[PDB]
Amino acid sequence: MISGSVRFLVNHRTAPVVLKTSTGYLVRYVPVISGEALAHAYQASLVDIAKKEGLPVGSLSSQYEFIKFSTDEALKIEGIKEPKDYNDARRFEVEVMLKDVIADVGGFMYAGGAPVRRTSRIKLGYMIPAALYTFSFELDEDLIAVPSTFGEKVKGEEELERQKAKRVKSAIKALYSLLSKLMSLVVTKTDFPFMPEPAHDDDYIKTTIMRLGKAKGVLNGNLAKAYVINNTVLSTVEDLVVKLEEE
Amino acid sequence: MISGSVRFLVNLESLNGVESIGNLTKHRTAPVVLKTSTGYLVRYVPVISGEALAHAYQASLVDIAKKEGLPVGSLSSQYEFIKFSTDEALKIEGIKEPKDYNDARRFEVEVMLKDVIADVGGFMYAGGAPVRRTSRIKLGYMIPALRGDEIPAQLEAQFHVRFSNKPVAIFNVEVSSALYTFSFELDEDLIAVPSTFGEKVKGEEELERQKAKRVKSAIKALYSLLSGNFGGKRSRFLPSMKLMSLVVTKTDFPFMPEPAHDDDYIKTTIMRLGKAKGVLNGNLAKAYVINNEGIEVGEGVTVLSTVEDLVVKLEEE
Amino acid sequence: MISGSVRFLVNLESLNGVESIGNLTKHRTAPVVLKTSTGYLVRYVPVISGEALAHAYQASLVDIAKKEGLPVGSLSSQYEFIKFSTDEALKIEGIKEPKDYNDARRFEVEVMLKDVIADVGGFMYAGGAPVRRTSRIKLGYMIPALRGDEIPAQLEAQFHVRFSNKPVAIFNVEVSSALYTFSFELDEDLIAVPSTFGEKVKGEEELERQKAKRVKSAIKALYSLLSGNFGGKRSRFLPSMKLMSLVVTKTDFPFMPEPAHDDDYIKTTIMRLGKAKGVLNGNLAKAYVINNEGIEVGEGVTVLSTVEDLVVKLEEE
Amino acid sequence: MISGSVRFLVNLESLNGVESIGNLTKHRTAPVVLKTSTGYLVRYVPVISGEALAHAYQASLVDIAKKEGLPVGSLSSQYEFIKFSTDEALKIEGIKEPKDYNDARRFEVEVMLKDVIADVGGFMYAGGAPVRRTSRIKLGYMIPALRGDEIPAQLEAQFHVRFSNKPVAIFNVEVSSALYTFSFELDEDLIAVPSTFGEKVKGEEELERQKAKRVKSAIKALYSLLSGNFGGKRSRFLPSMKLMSLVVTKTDFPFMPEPAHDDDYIKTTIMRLGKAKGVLNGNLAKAYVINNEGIEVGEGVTVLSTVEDLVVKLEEE
Amino acid sequence: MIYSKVFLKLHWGFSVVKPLAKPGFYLPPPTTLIGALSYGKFRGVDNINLGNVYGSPAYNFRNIMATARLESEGVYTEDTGKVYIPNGRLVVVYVTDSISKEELEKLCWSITRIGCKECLASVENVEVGEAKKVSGRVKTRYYFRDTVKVVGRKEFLEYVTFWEENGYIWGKEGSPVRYILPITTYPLASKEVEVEAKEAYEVGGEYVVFS
RNA sequence: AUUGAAAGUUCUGUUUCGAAGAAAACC
DNA sequence: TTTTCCTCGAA
Repeated sequence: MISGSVRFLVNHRTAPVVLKTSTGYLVRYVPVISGEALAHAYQASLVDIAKKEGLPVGSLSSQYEFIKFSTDEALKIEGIKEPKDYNDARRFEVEVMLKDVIADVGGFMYAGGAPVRRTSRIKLGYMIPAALYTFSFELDEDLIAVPSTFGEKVKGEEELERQKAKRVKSAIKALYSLLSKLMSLVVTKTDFPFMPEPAHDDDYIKTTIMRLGKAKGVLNGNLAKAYVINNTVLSTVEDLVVKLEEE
Repeated sequence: MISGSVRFLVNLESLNGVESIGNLTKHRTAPVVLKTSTGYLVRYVPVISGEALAHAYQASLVDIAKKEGLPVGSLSSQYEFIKFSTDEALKIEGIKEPKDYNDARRFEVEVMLKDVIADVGGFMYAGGAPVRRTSRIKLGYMIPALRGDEIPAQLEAQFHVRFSNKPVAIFNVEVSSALYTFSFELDEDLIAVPSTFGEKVKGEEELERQKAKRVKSAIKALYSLLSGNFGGKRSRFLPSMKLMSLVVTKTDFPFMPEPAHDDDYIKTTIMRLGKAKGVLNGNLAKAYVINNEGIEVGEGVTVLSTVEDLVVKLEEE
Repeated sequence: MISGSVRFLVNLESLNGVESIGNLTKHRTAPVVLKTSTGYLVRYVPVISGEALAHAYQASLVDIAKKEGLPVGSLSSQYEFIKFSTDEALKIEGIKEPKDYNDARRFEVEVMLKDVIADVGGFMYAGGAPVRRTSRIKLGYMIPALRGDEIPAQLEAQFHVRFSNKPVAIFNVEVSSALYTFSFELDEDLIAVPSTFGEKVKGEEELERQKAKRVKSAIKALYSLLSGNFGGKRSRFLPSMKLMSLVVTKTDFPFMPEPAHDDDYIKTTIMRLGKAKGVLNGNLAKAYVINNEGIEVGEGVTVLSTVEDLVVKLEEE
Repeated sequence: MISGSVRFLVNLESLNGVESIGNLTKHRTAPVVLKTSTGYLVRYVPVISGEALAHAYQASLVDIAKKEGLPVGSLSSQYEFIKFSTDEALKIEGIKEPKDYNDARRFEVEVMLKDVIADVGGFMYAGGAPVRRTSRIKLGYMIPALRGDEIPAQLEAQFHVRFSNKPVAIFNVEVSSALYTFSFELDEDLIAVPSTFGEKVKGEEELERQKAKRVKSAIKALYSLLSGNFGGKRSRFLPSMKLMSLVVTKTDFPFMPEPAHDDDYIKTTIMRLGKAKGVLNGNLAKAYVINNEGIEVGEGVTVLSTVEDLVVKLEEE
Repeated sequence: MIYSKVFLKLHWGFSVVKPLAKPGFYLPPPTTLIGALSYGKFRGVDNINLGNVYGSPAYNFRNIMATARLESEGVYTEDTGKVYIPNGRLVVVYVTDSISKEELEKLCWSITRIGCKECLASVENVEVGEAKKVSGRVKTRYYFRDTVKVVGRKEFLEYVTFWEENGYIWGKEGSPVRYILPITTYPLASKEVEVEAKEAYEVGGEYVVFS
């Protein structure tokens, strides 16, 4: 798992927020950035990297249209038969999982006689100013290139096992687009569920670092690493990406 | 018993949904009765139900139970908590139906040895000899704090578009912000103990051996709820959760702390605990408090800093 | 006798239900007549029945009675209050049926010596020589306060789903919010005293010895009702209760306070008590008031802070 | 004499059951005709009988008489108001039966000395030489107000279940809510006075001595009725009561106020009282009115606040 | 011969059960009316010596003519028969010559119950005057005897059985006399009937028929 | 003081146990 | 705005 908190400085949609002051609480209307305007950039960067490194890319997703496999017309264009029953569903997923990388890392849904679902392996949220915009991101790399539907083994899983390493490497590499004036950045790599503190407070890196060890001790974990960037301490996001790839 | 009250702050949120209208996804809303200076009023405010929390708790319990070697049922190994309500689950898991009332006890014990979830979370089977087992963890809705005259909550709708190169694509999602509060209760004294009344049946010694492990796992499971891992639409609507105030009480007698509505609900529950220990002839009463907002607390009460510390402390005792 | 009136504020609750229609669980509702400036109107509002409160009180009484060493019946040891209505309960407990009217007294004493529940809560046996014993605690429905022109209550339905991986699962639950009020009465001067008329029967001296302990336990049992431990569906629909105003009167003569409908039901009942002590030639009258909402109370009346204080003060006198 | 008209408001009520059908208890109801522009309708509306009120009044009189030292009969010490009506009751009490008509007065006095209830409540003895005596208090049916174009009275049925662990237990109860009105008469001038022509017999001096206390007790017994201590099923279905309007007139000649049906029945009874006092050569005639529903009163009337003040003023005169 | 009209506002109704399963009467018999009148004079006594038997304090008043009729709509119910007519109105006519106007008016303004104890009844107003004896064709509303000949259509006739004064003594049954009422059975009401009475008394625009 | 006079259809009982509207999308 | 379900049991 890779869980991170990012603070930004940048110098129209509005949303309501509940804000805390000494007198109590208030309701305010503040400009925001939607949670799907960030997923598109990440998925586009993933497409570019996967094509550059020889990984399979879907026919429709080769163009920057992420309809994926929602409609039967998309099924006809891509050229994959629709699922027949619940038992066949797993097979279908493998096929969908063996042609398009985006349908694996980012998840997908097909609705019809035998709907098939696969939740995203990357989870994002809205961007709210602390303007000092801040947000957080979460990824579970332990499930990339792993079938999620429950069923018997199907032919072709050997190719998935072979390509798992490159798929995970590409998914890790793809975060460079989202991470790219950065002010404060915290990244945590664990083997147990964990959520870093948001960037609402000036002193949050210390709090999450302190909580990391206690969480590892209480959850019977075996790996927990943290990385901090302020403008272990690094200088550029490229070094952080290289370290994440190496470790 | 371990009881507690928790106060949360969540922004730009949609964790619970309801049936959609047109191209609009609706956030759950409910009516609440509030007291102002002018009298009593009725309002409609967004809420979050109490069955998402139970689902998250049971999922974390399944994960921990499989991690530490405790048995886990077949269907509940998948995150599908039908438990043992229908006959299809019984056929899949491989447990015979109860014959009479006298056999009922046996059935429960058998079930009680195959899945921890059917033990901690309780279950129900309906038929010739219905068998019931109330959940050992009790949860409630997530309501915004009814403090003052103005509710600190808001709800709106947002507009989203799918992009395509051959138009022939538009939807709306409801988003809320609130100061959520909720209380919980878990009686660890009855975990891994049969609730049906009858005669002793072979297989309860193994039940007694695992009691410490089951209690430890059940206590460890609460980290998920106290940390904020529940709900849906977390892929693109990840909430910005935060903890503000928390009170946990460990007692040997029935007790319930004050709901986190009023700004002073820690002092009141501490005083009520001090008096209730005497009036009910108790022999144990401990309080743990987490305060991150700066409200009045009291005296003679342990003060912590995080949730892992509370989990460790509850495990130790 | 000890009488009282209590006001509660409850949100997002379903404590009493009724027969379901389709996939919908219905909350209990009842008609009320309310006086408005335009005249008189009839309305339908959610209510909570008055028997669940009796069940909660009797369960707490069973717990305390077993804790402090008082005898408890066999069937009432489990929380099944059939008492002694049917012949099967008598066969299980081990008591012979009364033969004639004259033996009736004896029967009661025997039943009165095995179960505190059959004493405090009253019972009935129907047969050749029927035996009746009125309950020593009296309760009624929980109704929203009929104050002003608009009833401060609301009821709605919510939509819930069960999850599966192989669709082949949807239900609806009614949830209410209200400002509930109810009053109670308990005559401790008749606890552990036979009610059927006849001649003295061996076994009444032991009854006289335990009178103080029985009265102590009966007064202690009110803590559950006054704290809010009753109702159903508490596992996932745990309500958010709160106490606003409460008045309790201890007298030696029959008396009943004003129902908690109008904003001024404390001053009126205190004045009524002051006059009623004189009119009926009484010799004792005490009042205890808990006021959290800030309404007019009066003068020369004790002001408390919690419920445990009231329980201790009731025990002392 | 003292006469009165009273208007009550009651919610979630069942004080008068009737023959149950199956597992359902039905309320007592009566037919009325409501006139409309289209035509007429026959509605069925809840009522409360007048015998229950008499039983409550007699029980309260028994309590007060035994508390102040007045003689109370052996059977009437228990709440079995058979009175000295049959030979068995006389044998139990120990009074010789009357021999002929001439001794009848004698017998009455003896009865009138042994029991207070037999005097105020009245008795009848059937036998060879019947002796009769009319009650000194008269009470009418409790029927809601047929005022305006609507009948503010509603009646529903509710569902209750007994819970058990070995199913093999369901009942229904009707609950009503209405705006009740009733009127009553009490002739205190004839209390402790024999009701048969004849020469004075020994023992009337004791009656003359006890007359003041007997009248005082009879007046005091009205407080229970006017406070709401009548009916049945009070243990679990304790009703909620409130007083809206009351007019009680103390006169020296026969008179009764207007029924509390019209919204203006205070003015009319004042006018009728004036005319009757003028035409019958009366010397004292006073009116006491308790007003809570804001109706027109008039001039020439004493305005009270509660029922205790009314009882005190009745005692003084 | 003088007469007095009285208007009564009944509280909840009235009920007089039949002699010798306890059905009631649609309208109160004259004996109840005479007793309600006698209440004003003999209050406080329940037994008197008539000379040979203790009959009732109302035996003396047994030569006063009295009739009554409805003015609203009520319902008869068997749930001991009862007549529910709350807040209704009743009109009673007292025709006599044995007492002066003062006695009749004083006794008439002193009526409190008709039937049994619970049947309270207020008095609204009375009117005292003189009546004229007639024998021609008349139109009447009050109930009369059976022997009165009727010329109209037999469409609103009810038949009842009442008793004479001989029923004022305990342990004895009043003599049976059939009466005819112009009443609609359901809902209860009264309608006018034209008759050719041999002897009727005009009492102010309503020809009361007696024989 | 009226077919009237005297009368409690009253006591005893939880509607309870359990279940994510979740997955995909650029203004 | 598309797919799926849309209460079981024992009184």
